[PDB]
Amino acid sequence: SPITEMIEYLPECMKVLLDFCMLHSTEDKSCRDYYIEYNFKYLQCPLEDVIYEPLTALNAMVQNNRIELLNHPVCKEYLLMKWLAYGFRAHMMNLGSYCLGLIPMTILVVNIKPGMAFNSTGIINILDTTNSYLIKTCMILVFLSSIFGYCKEAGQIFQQKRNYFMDISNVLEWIIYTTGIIFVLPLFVEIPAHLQWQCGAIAVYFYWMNFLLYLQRFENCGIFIVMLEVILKTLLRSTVVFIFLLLAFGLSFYILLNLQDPFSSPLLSIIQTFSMMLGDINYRESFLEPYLRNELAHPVLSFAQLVSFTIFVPIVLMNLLIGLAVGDIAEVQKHASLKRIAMQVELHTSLEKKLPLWFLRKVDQKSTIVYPNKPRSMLFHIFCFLFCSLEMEILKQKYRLKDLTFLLEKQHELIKLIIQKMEIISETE
Amino acid sequence: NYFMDISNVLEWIIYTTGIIFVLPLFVEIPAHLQWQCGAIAVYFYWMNFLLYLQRFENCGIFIVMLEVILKTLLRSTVVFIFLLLAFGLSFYILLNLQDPFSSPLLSIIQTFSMMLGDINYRESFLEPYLRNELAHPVLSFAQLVSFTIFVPIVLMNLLIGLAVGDIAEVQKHASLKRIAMQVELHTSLEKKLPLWFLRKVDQKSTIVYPNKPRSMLFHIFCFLFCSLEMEILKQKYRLKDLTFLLEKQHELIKLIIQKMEIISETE
Ligand SMILES: CCCCCCCC/C=C\CCCCCCCC(=O)O[C@H](COC(=O)CCCCCCCCCCCCCCC)COP(=O)([O-])OCC[N+](C)(C)C
Ligand SMILES: CCCCCCCC/C=C\CCCCCCCC(=O)O[C@H](COC(=O)CCCCCCCCCCCCCCC)COP(=O)([O-])OCC[N+](C)(C)C
Repeated sequence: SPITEMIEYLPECMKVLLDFCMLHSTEDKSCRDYYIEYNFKYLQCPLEDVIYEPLTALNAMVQNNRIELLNHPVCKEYLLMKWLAYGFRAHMMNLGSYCLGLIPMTILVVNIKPGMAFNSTGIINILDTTNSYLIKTCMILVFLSSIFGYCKEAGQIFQQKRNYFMDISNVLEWIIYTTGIIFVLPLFVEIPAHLQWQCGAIAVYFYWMNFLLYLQRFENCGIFIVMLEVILKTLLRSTVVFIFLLLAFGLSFYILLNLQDPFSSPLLSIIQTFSMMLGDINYRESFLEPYLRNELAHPVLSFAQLVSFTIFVPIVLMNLLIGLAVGDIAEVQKHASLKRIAMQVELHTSLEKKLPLWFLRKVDQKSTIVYPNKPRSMLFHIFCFLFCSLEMEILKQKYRLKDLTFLLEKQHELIKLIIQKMEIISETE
Repeated sequence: NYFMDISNVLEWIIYTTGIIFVLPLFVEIPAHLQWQCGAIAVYFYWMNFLLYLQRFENCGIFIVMLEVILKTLLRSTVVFIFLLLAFGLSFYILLNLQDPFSSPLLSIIQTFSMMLGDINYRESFLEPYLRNELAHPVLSFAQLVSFTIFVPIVLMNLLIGLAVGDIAEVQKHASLKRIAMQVELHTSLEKKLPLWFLRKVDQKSTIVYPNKPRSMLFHIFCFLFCSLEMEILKQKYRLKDLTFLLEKQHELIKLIIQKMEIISETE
């Protein structure tokens, strides 16, 4: 299609073409009745036996890195119309389906004291029925949300066909739903309180850790999560150097400092050196005051181990992590403004494939009218409250020089023809 | 139009709170409310004086960098809230018998204090474990190692990288920003002056003596005070002139062949 070819090859002509789809009313910004009109006849499907994915021109602009065309106001109003059509509704539905399981477990935690067992009748201590209705409704909501998650994931097992294995969000959801089921089960089957609160800890922790993955779809929140992913994978890659260096210092401090309680076991010494990584060395408690009481076996080697540990782990390794973090964040923020709109257009073109086609005909609109002086009204007010080039130059240079040398070659051939056909009298010999 | 401005809000807080701090010369007020207002009044006076420091040249760029990093932290605060709420509710569950985690809100504030690296490993994790006072000890040490990996190492270095990027972005254009703020200050202050004063104080030419230092007031003021794109563009202009002249020359040579006389070279 010619629009995709203009996006791929000559984007400035596509900008000129998009400039025609901006109809100004009277060129007076002070007028309350002033408006502008956006037409979307070039952004639509090329048909309007092969099939096309939705948002053809937008995917072509994203895949060709034409970020100056994504920031064009026709494209911005096209994404805004596409959002207010169905995307906000589907996104709030998807978020509420998880938040319906998120909220009552947090209420159930912050009301009931940990350690105690509780049925649907109340808190077993002797028992009370003060807020038993709220506890019962919260356990019913968490149980129904968990079995709905089981049904959805059991559908996605047969839908994915052994392709969901290399995904951490599915693993987190299995942990959340199983652990919340075991936390809720004392309304049916009696379970001791130790296992119940052991599961309540893990369930609340992984609920609020998994909600960050639902935060990826926003524009003002996704880039922090992307940077978090990059730095966490880099730490994952450095963990073996972490393990061997920390194991060196842990076994060494297990040997030299044996009589002290923080280094009694080798595993406790490993965890103590991991706590000492950040700089909480405890110099006076572990090294100085045992030395002044003659309680250090091998004191000279102990202070040498202290100065070697303080040089290696909290200074060198931590600044290595800081430098890796600065490099990775600079790498991500080099391409952030394209990444935001790319995630938005990927969200819209992934959600639009599953919608029914009559709904897609009914909600679609080919042109919009914006009044700049009149603010949008209630729901839109609440939404506004909650919301708050040298390579191509040398390439053109090279094209013009190639045209120049072609014309000069033709001219040289014509001059040789002149010498071949010229008449020479009184200049011979 | 003054609604979307934080300096006006700070000034409302300062003047109301200072009025309530001063009022016991007129109307008797208990000392609790009086010193409660004195705290807030002194704090916001000295926080607001930084905004008055923006108009200097040697001081404004630090305030601009402070604005940029503080707005970036404002943008990251929701990830802060959810991550810290995860760890706060978790340590409220597993560490219940200890005084720093008695309430859920106290556990939230304790994890916020543990953000920087003041973990208190020996007081909260080790010595209760050696006295058999930890319910769920294995899960507690797993929560400890997970917290120490996530919050003080990963999130703080994320803040450091964002800070380095923002400060590099600001100091890329600092020398223009200083003189731009100065000329904006002068062109904003000059609009409100009376025009006869602007005629009287203006001067069309100055004389500077480099060898003689300026005198007293000026001495106290001196004591208190202490390109490849255009090249290729010109390249492109010269090449366009070159190809225009060569086009004219080619047309002249075709005219030569059109008007040339050929004898004894035909056929
Ligand atoms: C002595 C000891 C020394 C040891 C040193 C060890 C040092 C090693 C340190 C760290 C390595 C371990 C990191 C594990 C996860 C990293 C990969 C990952 O999730 O990235 C990506 C998302 O991730 C993100 O970008 C968001 C981040 C939020 C996820 C947090 C949950 C983790 C809780 C665990 C805590 C367990 C503790 C439990 C205890 C009770 C997922 O990968 P992807 O497929 O690219 O993206 C798909 C994303 N969608 C499409 C699915 C949405
Ligand atoms: C568990 C908890 C977890 C929570 C995590 C939370 C993390 C979130 C962290 C931070 C977000 C909160 C930041 C609030 C202000 C940021 C915007 C701002 O002022 O920037 C700009 C100026 O600002 C500057 O550049 C100078 C900076 C000085 C101002 C300090 C006063 C703040 C005192 C509050 C303390 C309250 C405490 C009181 C208690 C007693 C103003 O914006 P502007 O209009 O662009 O510029 C106009 C400037 N002129 C023209 C007017 C001059």
